[PDB]
Amino acid sequence: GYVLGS
Amino acid sequence: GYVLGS
Amino acid sequence: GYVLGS
Amino acid sequence: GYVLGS
Amino acid sequence: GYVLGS
Amino acid sequence: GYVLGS
Amino acid sequence: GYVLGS
Amino acid sequence: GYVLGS
Amino acid sequence: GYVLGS
Amino acid sequence: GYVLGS
Amino acid sequence: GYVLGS
Amino acid sequence: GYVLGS
Repeated sequence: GYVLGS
Repeated sequence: GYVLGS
Repeated sequence: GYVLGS
Repeated sequence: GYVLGS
Repeated sequence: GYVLGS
Repeated sequence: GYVLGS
Repeated sequence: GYVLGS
Repeated sequence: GYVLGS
Repeated sequence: GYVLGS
Repeated sequence: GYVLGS
Repeated sequence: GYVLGS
Repeated sequence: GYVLGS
């Protein structure tokens, strides 16, 4: 998985 | 906006 | 909060 | 792997 | 806080 | 923004 | 390896 | 896993 | 604090 | 920002 | 090796 | 593992 805050 | 990927 | 399983 | 965020 | 499983 | 990768 | 952040 | 604060 | 498993 | 890698 | 930071 | 403070 991944996450980009903005 | 934020981006979530799984 | 958030959760990505994979 | 899984990802948890709070 | 956060957690990355791998 | 921050970036998380697993 | 896993990653924990607080 | 990895983390970029900004 | 933080922890890197590997 | 800081960078963590495992 | 593992890395702990406080 | 590695850590870059900034």
